[PDB]
Amino acid sequence: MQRGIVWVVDDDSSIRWVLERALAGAGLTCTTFENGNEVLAALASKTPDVLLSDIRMPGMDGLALLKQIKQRHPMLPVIIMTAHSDLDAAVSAYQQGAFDYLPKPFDIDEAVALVERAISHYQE
Repeated sequence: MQRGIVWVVDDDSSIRWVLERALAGAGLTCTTFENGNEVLAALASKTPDVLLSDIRMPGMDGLALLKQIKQRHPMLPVIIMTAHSDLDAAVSAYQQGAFDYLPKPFDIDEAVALVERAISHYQE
C-alpha cells in the first residue's frame, strides 16, 4: 500500500478544508499548498500518490507547475483544473506523468472524482 497520499496545490485554507476532509473520508492523506511551487519543494522529501494543481497563474498560467514537477519528480501524476492557453505544457505533463486536465467542470465533485479515479487506475 500504499497508504494513499493525495497532495493538492491551491489557495490552501478554503481549498484545503474542502478537499482534505472529503478526501480524508476516502481514507487518504490530503495536504494542500500555496500554488504549485510549494509542492515542488515539499516533494524534494516526499512523493504523493496523486497531485492536484489549480492552474491560475503562477508562472506559466498553471502548466508551469507541471514542468517543475517533471524536473524533480519522475512521473508524479498531476491533475489540473483548467488548461487555458498553453496546453502545450499540458501535453508534456502527461509524458512526465500527469493525470489529465479539466475542461469546464471542476469543483470538489468533479475534482475529487478525477482524483480518486487517478489513484485507483494506478493501483494495483
